[PDB]
Parts: sequence; structure tokens; C-alpha cells
Amino acid sequence: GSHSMRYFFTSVSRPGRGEPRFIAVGYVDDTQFVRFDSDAASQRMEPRAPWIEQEGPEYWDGETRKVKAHSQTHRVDLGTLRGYYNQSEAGSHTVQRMYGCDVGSDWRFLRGYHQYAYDGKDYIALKEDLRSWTAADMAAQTTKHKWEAPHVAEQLRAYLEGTCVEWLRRYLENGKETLQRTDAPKTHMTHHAVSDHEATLRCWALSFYPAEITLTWQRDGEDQTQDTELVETRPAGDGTFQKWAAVVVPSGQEQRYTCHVQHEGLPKPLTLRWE
Amino acid sequence: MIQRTPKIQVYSRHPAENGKSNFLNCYVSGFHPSDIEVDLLKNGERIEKVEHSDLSFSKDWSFYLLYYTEFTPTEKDEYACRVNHVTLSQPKIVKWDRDM
Amino acid sequence: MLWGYLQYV
Repeated sequence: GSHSMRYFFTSVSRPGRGEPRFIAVGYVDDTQFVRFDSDAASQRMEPRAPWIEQEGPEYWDGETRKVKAHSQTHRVDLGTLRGYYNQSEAGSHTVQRMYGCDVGSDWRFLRGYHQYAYDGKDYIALKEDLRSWTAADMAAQTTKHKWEAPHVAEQLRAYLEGTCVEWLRRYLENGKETLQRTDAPKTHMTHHAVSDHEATLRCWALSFYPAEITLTWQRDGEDQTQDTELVETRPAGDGTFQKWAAVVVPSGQEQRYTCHVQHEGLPKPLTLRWE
Repeated sequence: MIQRTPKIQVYSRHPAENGKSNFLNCYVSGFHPSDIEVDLLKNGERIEKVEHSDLSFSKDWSFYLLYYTEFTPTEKDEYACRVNHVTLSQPKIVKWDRDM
Repeated sequence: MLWGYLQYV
């Protein structure tokens, strides 16, 4: 199916306590593969998936060089943004940046993105055409004017359409057993009495990959969206994901209820019933 | 500034079976800013060997982290996750329930 | 692979 590569960067200032903390992480789809943490001992980009450990020293040296340069640009940025917004030197602030690319089923370029936030709010974001920027205020319009200039525009375009796509495909190939897999959810249902007149039915999806899934309850074929407790999809920690959906059912009505599961690993969506 | 409260889930990696080794997870998500304290507890006491994932964030910029540790559930041992964040007036404790 | 050519805000 479709795939993406994304890098996520977080920089947090801590005034009086020296240098801003900087964290970088890289994902292919829902699988983390690299990290850097400025507070760690190594000062290196480090592998976080077995399939990227195969990359040689030139890869690790070059990624380490670049991620430290990223780190430095963010350190500068925190100061610039404090200047832009007339903020005091004493408060802690956060910048976040995400960039990357999507490919479709044919592994051809679909979309490129580059987005930036200050203190949890949209600051500037690259539009889908890859030339124009959405600036969220006046300060961001100042940045927009810097990032709009001829040479800088082409360079980001050459990364997002070219390099990001090439490297995504290389990773997909090199990490095939992990990245090109589809793990169908293992599903079951539990029933617990909450009183003598009501019970909870909970529909479980476990051990699935990728994270995208739909779990829904119906009563007599009617969606119970407003009465379903649906938890956020959550990592099991072994590279797979979990989700559940629960309904409270009056006693005797269990057979009216159906749980419906859609996932790319399932050739047909599943319908499950307590019976 | 923006402050969003952590959502908290406590759960095991595998269906809990008494006497079988497993991992206990506390997944914290949807929070901002990123400073957070998260502890796993066994019968009220802080588990010393806890690891966590590398800080990442969602499309809306809000952060998420997975905290985890090896455990072997039994019938009587109680597990919980204890989270503190700027949006919380005191540490929030969520007990581990094996069917959640 | 990271992008190698970042610009300041």
C-alpha cells in the first residue's frame, strides 16, 4: 500500500541551564528507525530498528553530521523566535519541526511536507505545491520571506521529491521483513457484568501493523458512535499496535450488537458477535 | 502558552496470564509542553528499571511517549502508572486493569 | 536520510 518517511524534531530551551534540549527521531510508516538526543552520551545518530544497523560508517557519520547541524539551527531559532515575539529570556519555549514524504502503492511520489511549530501552535508550513508557505502570523511572514527565495525553494523541492523518496524506497527494500509486512489484527471479545442489568462488551484488536484501523460497534446494524468507548491506538512495544472499543449493553441484548474491524491485513472486514 | 493534558493508558504488551513474563506499558499522549514525569508502580512502589521511547509528536504537535518495563503478573500484584505534568494539579494515578 | 541544508527561521 502507501508509505511515508518522516523526521520529527523537538527543541526545548531551558534558560540558566545552558543549551536547549534537542531530540530527533525518524520513522518509516509506523516504525521508528533512528534517534538523536543532545543530552545522551554518544552525540551520534543511533539505530532504533535492526534493519538500519546494516548501514555502514559513512551513513552513520553523515547522519550524525547533519543532525548536529539541525541541532545548531534550532538553537539559533529559539533565540530568533524570542526576538520575534518579544519574549523574556527566562521562560522555556518549544520548537517542533516535521518533514518528509509520501509515496503511493507504486512507490512513486505523492506528497512532500515541511512544517514548523512554536510553543505548540502552527508557525509555518509548506503547501502541497512545494513552493508556497502558509505563515500563521506576522513573525512567520518574516520567515516566509527568507524561505521563499529562489535557491532555498529548489533545494527543499529536490530533497522532498528526490532524496526523501529514494531513501524511503531503499529503507523499504532493506527492511522488507519489517516494513513491507502487514499484520492482521488478532481479535476477540470480552463480556463483564457492571450490574445485574448491564454488561460491558469490549472488542479487542491486537498485534496489528500498520497502526491504521477502524473498530466500530453496531446495534441492529446501526452505528453506536456516541455510545462507544474507543481508546486511542497504542503501541504494544514490539512494533505492533492495539486498540479496543467497548459498549455497555443492557442484559439480554448481547446478540443485537456487532463489532466491525477494518485493517489492510484483513482481506474482508470482520464482523464479530457475542454469542 | 498552550498546555494540553496527557491522555494515559496502562496495559500489557501481551494478554496477561498469571506467571508468564510480559511487559507493562504506560502510554502518555496528547500532551504539551514536553516536560512530563511518568513512573510505573508495583504495589504502590516505584519500579526502578523503566525505559521509555524517544520523544515524538502527533500531527497536531502534541507529544507522546511509551514507558515500559518487564513484569510477570500474578493474581494479587497491583500495577499502576503515575503521571505528573503542568496541566495536572497533582500526580494522576491510573491502575492497571488486565481487560483494558 | 536527513535533509542536509536547513535554513534559520
